[PDB]
Amino acid sequence: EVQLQQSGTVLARPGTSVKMSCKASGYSFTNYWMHWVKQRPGQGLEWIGSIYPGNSDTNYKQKFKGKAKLTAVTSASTAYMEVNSLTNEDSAVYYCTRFGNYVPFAYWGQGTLVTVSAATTTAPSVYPLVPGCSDTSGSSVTLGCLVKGYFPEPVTVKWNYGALSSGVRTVSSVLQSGFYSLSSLVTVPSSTWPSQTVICNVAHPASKTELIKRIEPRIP
Amino acid sequence: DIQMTQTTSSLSASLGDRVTIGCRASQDIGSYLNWYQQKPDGAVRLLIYYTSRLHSGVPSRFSGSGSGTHFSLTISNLEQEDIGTYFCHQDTKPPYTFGSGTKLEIKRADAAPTVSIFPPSSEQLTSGGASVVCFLNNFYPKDINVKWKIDGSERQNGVLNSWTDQDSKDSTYSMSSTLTLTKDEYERHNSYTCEATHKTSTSPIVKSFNRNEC
Ligand SMILES: CO[C@H]1O[C@H](CO[C@H]2O[C@H](CO[C@H]3O[C@H](CO)[C@@H](O)[C@@H]3O[C@@H]3O[C@H](CO)[C@@H](O)[C@@H]3O)[C@@H](O)[C@@H]2O)[C@@H](O)[C@@H]1O
Repeated sequence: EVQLQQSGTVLARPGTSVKMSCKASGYSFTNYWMHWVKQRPGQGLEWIGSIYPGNSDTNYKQKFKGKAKLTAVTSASTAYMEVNSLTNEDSAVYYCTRFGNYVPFAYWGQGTLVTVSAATTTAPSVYPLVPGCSDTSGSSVTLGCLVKGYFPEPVTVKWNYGALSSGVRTVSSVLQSGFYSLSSLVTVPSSTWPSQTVICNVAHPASKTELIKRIEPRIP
Repeated sequence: DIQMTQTTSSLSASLGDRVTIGCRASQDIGSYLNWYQQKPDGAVRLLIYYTSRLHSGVPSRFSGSGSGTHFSLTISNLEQEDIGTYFCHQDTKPPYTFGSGTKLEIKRADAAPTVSIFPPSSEQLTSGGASVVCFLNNFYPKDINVKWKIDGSERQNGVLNSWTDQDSKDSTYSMSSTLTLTKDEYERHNSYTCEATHKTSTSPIVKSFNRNEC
């Protein structure tokens, strides 16, 4: 019923501004306060402010006055937040969330990731993870894809366009020397691979890239 | 403002056990204290509001208590689905404030890792790079050490370690250790070895390959 749909990830240079959106559906947009909450890694949750779309009344944590600006457009059933003078401290996941009635934050957006950086977008390089020339037995093979050298976050990995989900292990991204890397592995019955296309699907929203990597046995 | 302090940043507990997650307020907030659960995909869900009232689809296993300054979320009997990070939230009036969260892990029976090693692909090599991957699969506890040996010599530099989130179904972890080299550096050596030390065994599980192919 109630859904809060937030805009996609954004990369912004320090000193500039970002404006993110939160489209509300399944209830009367103008009759509930919309709140915004900031989540910085290992820094908990911080309340920014709220808006009542019916009359455009706003409140703010003192800190965010003149830093974050809340607006709403009724015809669009959409809440907006514009954050200016961006610093590293502004890199976070931002959530929109609905308050009331007789409950607090009952409904949450999925979050919008903001990366403040002077660095440009870099698509990942993907390399297959293939066992060494026949040296292990034997019923379950582990395959994978190494995802290297991308910026900013996030990357998502899936297998056989999402049809393969059992036995999939995707480790957390790591940051090194300005770039991110991760690896995803899948453990599948020996009769499946190399018999059937085991493909990893690598998506990098910031660069708008959708990559495939076929997992094929090594050259004899 | 009102500072919300959570008792601990992380908690580990066995299935079936009673689990409490605590929160303290810097001033009396009466009953205006809420509990949200956040899953690894970032999804946030209200569990308890107004100190003690359960919200949508929340199991009867959950309850809340509060004195006005000290609060707790209690799980009567821990279940698999309860993995996540739990945050408290006071909403007496603006400005609202939150605790910094408690990450809840399931304590599982000890399980040894299954180890796999991956030589670089021809695709990477032709581009001038060489990554070697050691994969440790389906183990508990999370704590695990991976040692790389190149031509028998320990290598620490250029190694990057990372874990999965705890498995939502069976509570195990997996992790990869990636050793990054140039192709030229890679081709200057023969033996590539990772040794995984885990509390399940006093002896490490060792996986090796030779660049000259066995
Ligand atoms: C049972 O305890 C839970 O119920 C509390 C929420 O109950 C209120 O929800 C209804 C809506 O209230 C919002 O609208 C009111 C009029 O504008 C404002 O008082 C409430 O808005 C919040 O206050 C700030 C404005 O002062 C605004 O930023 C916030 O959205 C109201 O009928 C019920 O009283 C919940 O806190 C307890 O968990």
